[PDB]
Amino acid sequence: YNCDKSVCRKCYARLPPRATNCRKRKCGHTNQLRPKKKLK
Amino acid sequence: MAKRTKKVGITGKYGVRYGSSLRRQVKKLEIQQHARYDCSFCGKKTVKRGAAGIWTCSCCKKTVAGGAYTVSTAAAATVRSTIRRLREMVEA
Amino acid sequence: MAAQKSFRIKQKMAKAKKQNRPLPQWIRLRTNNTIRYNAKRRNWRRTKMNI
Amino acid sequence: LKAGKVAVVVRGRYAGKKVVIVKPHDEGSKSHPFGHALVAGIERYPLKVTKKHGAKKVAKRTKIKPFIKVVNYNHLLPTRYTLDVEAFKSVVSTE
Amino acid sequence: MGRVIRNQRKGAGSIFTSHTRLRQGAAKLRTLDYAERHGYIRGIVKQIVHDSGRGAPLAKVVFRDPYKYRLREEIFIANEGVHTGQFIYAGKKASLNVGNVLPLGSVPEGTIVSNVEEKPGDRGALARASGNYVIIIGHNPDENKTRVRLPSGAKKVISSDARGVIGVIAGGGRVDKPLLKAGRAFHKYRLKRNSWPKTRGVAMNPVDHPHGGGNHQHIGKASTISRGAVSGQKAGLIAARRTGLLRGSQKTQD
Amino acid sequence: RAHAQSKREGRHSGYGKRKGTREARLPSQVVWIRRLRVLRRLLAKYRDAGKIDKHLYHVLYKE
RNA sequence: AGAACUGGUACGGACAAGGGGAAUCUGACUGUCUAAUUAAAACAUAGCAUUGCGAUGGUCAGAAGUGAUGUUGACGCAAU
RNA sequence: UUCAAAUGAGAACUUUGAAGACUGAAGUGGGGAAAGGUUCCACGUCAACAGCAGUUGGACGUGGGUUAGUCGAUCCUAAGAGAUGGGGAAGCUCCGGGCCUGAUUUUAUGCAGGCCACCAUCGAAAGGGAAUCCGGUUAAGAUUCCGGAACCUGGUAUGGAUUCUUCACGGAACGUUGAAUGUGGAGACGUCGGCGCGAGCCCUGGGAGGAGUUAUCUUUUCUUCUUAACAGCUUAUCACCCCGGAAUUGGUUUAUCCGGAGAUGGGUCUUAUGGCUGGAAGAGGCCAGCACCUUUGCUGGCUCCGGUGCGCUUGUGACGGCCCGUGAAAAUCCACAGGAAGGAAUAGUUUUAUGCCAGGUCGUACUGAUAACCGCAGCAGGUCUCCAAGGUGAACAGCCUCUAGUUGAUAGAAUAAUGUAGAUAAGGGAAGUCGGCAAAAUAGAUCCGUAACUUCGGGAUAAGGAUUGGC
RNA sequence: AUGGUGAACUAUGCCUGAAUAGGGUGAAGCCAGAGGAAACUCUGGUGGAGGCUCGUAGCGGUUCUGACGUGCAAAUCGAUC
Repeated sequence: YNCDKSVCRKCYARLPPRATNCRKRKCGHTNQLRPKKKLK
Repeated sequence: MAKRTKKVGITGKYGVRYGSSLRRQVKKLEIQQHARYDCSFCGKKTVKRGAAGIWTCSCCKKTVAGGAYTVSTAAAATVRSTIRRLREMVEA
Repeated sequence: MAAQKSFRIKQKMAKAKKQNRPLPQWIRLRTNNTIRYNAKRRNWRRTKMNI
Repeated sequence: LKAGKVAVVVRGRYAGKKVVIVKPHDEGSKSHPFGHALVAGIERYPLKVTKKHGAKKVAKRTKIKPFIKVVNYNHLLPTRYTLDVEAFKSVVSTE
Repeated sequence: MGRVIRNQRKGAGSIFTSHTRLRQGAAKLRTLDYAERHGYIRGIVKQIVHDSGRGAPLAKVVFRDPYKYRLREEIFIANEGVHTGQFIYAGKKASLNVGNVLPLGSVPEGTIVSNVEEKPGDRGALARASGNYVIIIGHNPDENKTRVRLPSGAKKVISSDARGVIGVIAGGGRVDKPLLKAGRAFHKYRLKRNSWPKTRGVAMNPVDHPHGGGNHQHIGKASTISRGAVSGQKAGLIAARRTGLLRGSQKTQD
Repeated sequence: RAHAQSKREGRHSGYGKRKGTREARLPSQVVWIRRLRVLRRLLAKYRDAGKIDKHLYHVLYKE
């Protein structure tokens, strides 16, 4: 089941679930994170 | 009723086939399991089937044994009366 | 992590890469005998580092 | 002069639930994974076996536990008193 | 000769066993400290939870009685009409209420019992499955014997010291409705000590079964078999006697 | 933006146009989801303003 | 949803997007198959039966252990 | 691809620009798991390689690069590899006391006493789990390093407290010592349908900031308008509330329902967030004109204003419906108790707080594929994850746009039959072929309509017909 | 014939994880009105059931008996299903 790392919906860079927010470069609280649907 | 003619209950699941006799049994036990039953304790029409042979009361939360399909049967009721008849005589 | 992380394994695969290197000019020069084609040579696409 | 934090809850579970806040250590006693913070309930006759939280969450029931013990005691005092009356009648009766 | 035949494959091997670890357990009947003149075994059912191991319900009972050794708990067998908040007493001077466990000697004649010991302390051998039941026909004060009628209808003579639980086991009338689907039957098979789906022997090749071979499907030979026969030789109707369907009877009886 | 500003403003909602299907537009499940919420909210406002009676509200609620 | 005036050969305008009806045979159905010439009517199927089996069960693995049966059970398990 | 141009001894394929397409759940984006095993980065060679040149490259050669208390392994336990009596088998092989202390003494020496059940390790780099983000920098690393800021884990220090015959508060719920001893939650766990919280998104306008652009015009229309864990405030949802208080055919949902084992009112409570605020944060780096060889440096945008479309998408939190089928288990955080014993200007805890040392393990490059994986190959093959929120469509399709990615290892000139993909064919309409095989054909959706038969569920989108724009 | 050695393929199993765009259809049984002494009924409705249908990720492999057949490939490719 759950927590992986969270994958940016804009940049597509994987940042933590424990981080609220995303960045690859100035994404900076774009919040644009989906956690991984925990595998297959 | 429903937009139904006779009485499916469950039957729609089957689709068409299965036959009158076979589908009737499978209708009777399950539709009677679904039927609102009074709990002995509260008296509200609570009882639902938790699992096969598990019955639970929504209001009281007392859970009880019974038939798989129905909360109770005739058979179980017969057993309880005879033990009680034996028990009564012994006690006096 | 990754890959393949095991510390012991990693070293063997690393160790092997250096071992598969070209000769030093000198051994051809002080010389034994040998049109010195190393041989051990291991290869980009081809062969396999060893199973 | 502040806000904050115990549990009560819910009713999956096991009966509950009422318990009381000794305070908050590192957070309140506030549903999660790992329980950090604190429950009691003040101790002797609701008899609460409890739940802390930080951890999402179960007590056995506060009125019902004093009633189970008080009614148990109440059952006992009468069963014992009946056994005591029963014992009086049987010893006393013939010879 | 053959390839190994299915029966021989049961044998042992992982494909044959049940997934024993998904089973909650046994639920054998405990072994009295002593007495039990009412409530030195006192249980309350707090829950009813399904056993995948017999497709019938168990009752979780606890049991609180003392010492060091004390023994207590667990999942004893549920009967019909047994419920959460109802009391269980297990032993000799227990009341004759459904769900209470006692030796057959203490039980009144003509009361349905389930879960009866073959031998004392073996914890409950008999009648057993969902909605099955023993009837204790006879006692008297018998020091010597208690005569019990099994669910098969055989009369067994068992010792009066054998415990049993009063009532029939819950979930009866489970056989009554048919599964109706392969899919329903499947999930049920995963629970038990079984390989299925099962292909017919006649459907098979001669190498796979004695019943196999032939253009058209047929048992080449008869079925009714010689009891001496090896595992591989014995398929079909084992040591039958008569076949079809439509007569007989009787309790036979030695 | 221009297509949307042209859809204030009826259109592109023709017989030819509508696809996906009658009930993929609006199955009436979604319409019922909006409407059923309206009905119980308006009933609440009716009660609190004190219109109509508690007995009439029951018949009407049910309706 | 409804109306208008009017154009185009055409208003699903492109691409995408079911051709329909009847007779008969088989197999009730969903499912399963020859990895690499057979996807079928074959197999499974759930329904219906006989037979063995009272427990250290019979039945199957196995020298013994011990396993498998079953921590279950004649409303169940096995074999067909 | 073409066309200038860069360079080179040499240029169709190296590179620069322009102009053009194509890729779109990825016939060519982003980030990884396995595996590879240095392919990475730099430079310099071109014998050999790349099915062709080749200045090029992933050839070759020569150096260099991977930095972890806070990512993950380690730890745990799972389906069982199974150490492990005893017993077969010569044998290989194969099944089935340990823990806690008290005299001393604070160094731990040392004499002496007391408890208890079914026992090891390993097993998932994707189960479960203690803690970290923000941006800055490298030729090549980065949530590791650094600048700022934070936090944890393990095993102690101490003023400031408090609380001191082991606590006030609030009718209540609740709120802000400690051995012998039992018992437990969290972790913790199915599938269907399923409302609500809410965020980021799509989007629009009023609007701040900076782009594209007129044979001819009106506005157009555009990039945008950034902010962390997590300090501490919150109007605090649902659910419980057998709270008090009230005393009923009324209350109430999407639906089921709930109640007089007291419904609604209505004084409270508990209590969620990747949540709203508030602060972290006058923390911090880029475009635009301007200066400078560069280093540097400048203000404003970062202290915008409100909302819609149920887009139930995820994180969370109701529930109803559900199975002859019942949805794992542990380490560890913490708690209820149930109490010997110890509370005098002495002495005793529980901490905020800030210190106080440490953190000692191994991995981190890169590819992750029509060129680094597997298949003898730079193989049209196979092989797991996330990104289901890019814009118009949602009936599939197609085209896009600031993500981003590319132009496959052959070209040139022409264009015959033959052939391989492919379209359209007079008018006729299965005559062809085993066979209407194919292909055409029908097509969305609304309205109206709908036969035999039938286990009344179906047959059924029967059939048949009509309608549909642009506005 | 004897001794080992392969479940990275594959068969089936178990444990542990995850995936299934969108839509149509339309069972439980429940609300309104109206029939009804009741049993029940009709008609509107609502809610959604299914080894459910049309179809996406994914999985399968019918057909051209097409291409290929010293292949791209020691069973590949399209279009169809």
